[PDB]
Amino acid sequence: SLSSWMCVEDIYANIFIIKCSRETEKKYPQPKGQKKKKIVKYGMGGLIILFLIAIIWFPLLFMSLVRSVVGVVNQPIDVTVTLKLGGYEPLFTMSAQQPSIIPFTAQAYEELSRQFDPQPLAMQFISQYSPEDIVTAQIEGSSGAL
Amino acid sequence: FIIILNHMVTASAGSLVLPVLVFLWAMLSIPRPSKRFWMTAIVFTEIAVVVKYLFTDGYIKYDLVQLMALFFHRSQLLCYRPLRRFFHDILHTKYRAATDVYALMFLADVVDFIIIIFGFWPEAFLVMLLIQFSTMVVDRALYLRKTVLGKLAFQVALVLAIHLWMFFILPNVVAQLWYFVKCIYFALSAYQIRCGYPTRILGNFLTKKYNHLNLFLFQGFRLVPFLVELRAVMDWVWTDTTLSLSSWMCVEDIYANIFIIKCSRETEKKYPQPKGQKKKKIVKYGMGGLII
Amino acid sequence: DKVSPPSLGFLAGYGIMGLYVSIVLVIGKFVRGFFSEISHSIMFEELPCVDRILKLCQDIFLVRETRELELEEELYAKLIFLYRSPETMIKWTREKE
Amino acid sequence: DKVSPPSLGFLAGYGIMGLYVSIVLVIGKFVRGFFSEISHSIMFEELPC
Amino acid sequence: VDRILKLCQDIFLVRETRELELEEELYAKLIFLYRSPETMIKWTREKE
Amino acid sequence: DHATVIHSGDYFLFES
Ligand SMILES: CCCCCCCC/C=C\CCCCCCCC(=O)O[C@@H](COC(=O)CCCCCCCCCCCCCCCCC)COP(=O)(O)OCCN
Ligand SMILES: CCCCCCCC/C=C\CCCCCCCC(=O)O[C@@H](COC(=O)CCCCCCCCCCCCCCCCC)COP(=O)(O)OCCN
Repeated sequence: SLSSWMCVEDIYANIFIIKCSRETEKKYPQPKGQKKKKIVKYGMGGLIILFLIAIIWFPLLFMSLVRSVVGVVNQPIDVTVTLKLGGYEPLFTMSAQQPSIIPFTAQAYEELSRQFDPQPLAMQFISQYSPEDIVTAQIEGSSGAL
Repeated sequence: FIIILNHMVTASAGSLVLPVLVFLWAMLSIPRPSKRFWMTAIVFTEIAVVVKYLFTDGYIKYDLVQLMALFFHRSQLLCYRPLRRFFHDILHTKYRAATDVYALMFLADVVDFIIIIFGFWPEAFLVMLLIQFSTMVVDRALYLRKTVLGKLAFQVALVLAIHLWMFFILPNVVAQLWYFVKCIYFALSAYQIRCGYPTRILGNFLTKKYNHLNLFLFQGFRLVPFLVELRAVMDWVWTDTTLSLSSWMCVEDIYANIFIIKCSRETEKKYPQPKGQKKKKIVKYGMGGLII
Repeated sequence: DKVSPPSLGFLAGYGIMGLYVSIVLVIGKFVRGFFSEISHSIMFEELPCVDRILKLCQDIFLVRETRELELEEELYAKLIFLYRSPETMIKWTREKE
Repeated sequence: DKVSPPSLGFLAGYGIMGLYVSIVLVIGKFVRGFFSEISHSIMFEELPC
Repeated sequence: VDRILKLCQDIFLVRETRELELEEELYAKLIFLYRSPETMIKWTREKE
Repeated sequence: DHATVIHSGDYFLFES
C-alpha cells in the first residue's frame, strides 16, 4: 500500500546513512582512548552557542535599531490671525506667510533664554525646542482685508 | 560594606579608588589584609575629607562613618619586585583549604541578568545584556578547566572595567542594585582565587539529594528556554572526553531521566499508598479541574 | 512640535513585545526536540554492521524491477519482523569478524 | 497623478515575502513528521492478532 | 533505577581523573543496555 | 581503535 511503501523507503534512508558513517570510520580510524581534538569541539560547540544568543538578543537589537530615527521640523506655511468682535465681521484678518514667518536665529534663541532665565519652568520649556522649531510670525498690524 | 556603600551614594571618582583596592589587594591577600591596607584606607579617607572641605550641604557624613569604622577595626586588630611576590603567594601558597563556590557565583550573575532585563528603563541595555551573558560563559570555562591564574586575570580585568564603565561612560535604583549584586560576585570570586579549586568539580548541583524540592527545581531549570542545551555543549568543549557530541548528549539524557525516576521512586517509599485504595477526590478534582 | 514618519513602524507596540516572547518559546521547544528523547531511538540508530539489512532492502528493489511480485511480499515480511523484534536485530546486525 | 486605495493591502511588503517563506518551512517539518521516523513504531503498530 | 545510576556516575568519575580509556568501555555498557530491551528488564528489577 | 571499543558490548558484561 502506501503506508507500507513508505516504511520500506524510510528503513532504506536510515540504513544508508549509518552505512556511510561506518565507512568513514574505517578509512580514518581513531585510536583507543584519544580525546576529541579541541578544534573540533570549539568549532561545533561554538556555532551552537552563538546561534542561541542570536535567537534571543539579536531580534531585540534589530527592533531597537529601527527605533533610532528622527523627527521633521514642520514649520507653519501660513499663520492666519483674526480679531473678531462678537457675531460681527472680523475687525482684523492677517495671513503671515513664508517670509513673515522667520525661524529663530541662535541669537534670538539666546535672547529668549536670557529673558526667561529667572523662570526655571520657562527654561525647562524653551530647552525642549530647537531654534528651527521656534518661529516668529511677524503678523502685519494693518488688516490685510478691508 | 561601608567602603562600597560610600561609592553608591557619592558616586564620584575619588570614592572609586578604595572599592577597587578592596577587591584587588585586600580580598586577594592570603593571610590577612596587612597593616598597609588599613593604613592606606585611613589616610585616603582623611585626605578626601580635607579636600572636599577646602572646596553643597551634604559632603562629609558618610566619610565620618567610614573613618570611624576603620579605626574600630584597628582597635580589635590590636587587642588580639613586591608586586611579583604578592602574586606569587596567591598563585602558589600552602594555606589553601579548597572550596567550590561556583553554584553561588552563578546565582549572583542570574540575579543581575534579571535586574538588567526587568528594569530596562535602548543600546545601553542591549550592550549590557550581552556583556553579562559573555562573562557567564567565560566563568564556566575557567571552572571546568580549573585555572586559578585565569580567574585572577578575569577578576582584575572585570573589576577595573565595571568600575570605569558604570562610573564614567554610562552616566537610579536599578543601577545601584546591579552594582551591589556585582559586588557580591567579586567577593565570592576572590574567595575562590584564595582558596583554590577542589578535586571533584564535575557533576550537577540539584542532583545530589533525591527529595521533592530537588525534583521541582530540576524540572524547572529544564523549562527555561536554552539553558539545558547550552550547558551541555559548553561542558563538552571544555571537559576532556573521547566521545563526540552526539554521544555526549546521549549520556546526558539518560542521566536526566534516570534521576527523575529515582526521585519518584523515593517519594513512594517514604509515603506509601495501600493496595487497592482509590485516588482521593481532592487530587482528582484539582489536577483535572485545572486542565479542563 | 516635530512630526514623525517611520518606515519600519510595523515593529511597534507591546503586542510586538509579546510576539517576541512567544517566538522564543516555540523555537525553544523545537530545539528541545533534538536534546530530549534521543535515548528512545538507540535501538534503531546504533547498529554495528548495517550490511545484511542493505541486502534485503536492495533485493526488494530488484524484485520490483523484474516484476516477480510474489517475492516482494515475502521479503517485506522479513524486513517487518526484524523491526518488530529488538533481539533479532542484535543478531543480524553484529560485526562478523 | 492617480491615487490608490487598496482593500486587502495587509498582504504587502517584503516582510510578507519573508513570512511566506517561514510558513513553508514550518509546514515542511510537519509533513516530514509523517514520513520520517515511522520505523520506530513498528513494534507497537504492526501487531498480527 | 539504581544500577543504571551507578554506571552514569562512574562515567563521570573517570572523566575527572582523566582515565579516558575507561570512559569508552563504560559507554559501551550504557549503549548496550538501551539497545536490548530485555537486558534492561534484568538490570532494572527490584532486588528483594 | 576507538570505534571498535565503543561498539563492542555484549550480554556478558550485564551478567551477575
Ligand atoms: C474500490 C474500493 C477498494 C478498497 C477501498 C478502501 C481501501 C483503502 C482505504 C483507504 C482509501 C480510501 C480512504 C481515503 C482516505 C485515505 C486515508 C484513510 O485510509 O482513511 C483513514 C485512515 O484509516 C485507515 O487506514 C482505514 C483504511 C482506509 C484506507 C486504507 C489505505 C491503506 C491502509 C493502511 C494505511 C492507513 C491509512 C493510510 C492512508 C493515508 C496515508 C497518508 C483516515 O486517516 P488519515 O490517514 O486521514 O489520518 C490523518 C489525520 N491527520
Ligand atoms: C580535521 C577533520 C577531522 C574530522 C572532520 C569530520 C569529522 C566530524 C564531521 C562533522 C563535523 C564537520 C561538519 C559540520 C556540520 C556538523 C553536522 C554534521 O556532522 O554534518 C551532517 C550530519 O551528518 C554526519 O553526522 C556526518 C559526520 C560529519 C560530522 C560528524 C560529527 C559527529 C558524528 C556523529 C553525529 C552526527 C552529526 C552530529 C553533528 C551535529 C549535531 C547537532 C549534517 O547533519 P546536521 O546535524 O546538520 O542535520 C540537522 C538538520 N536539521
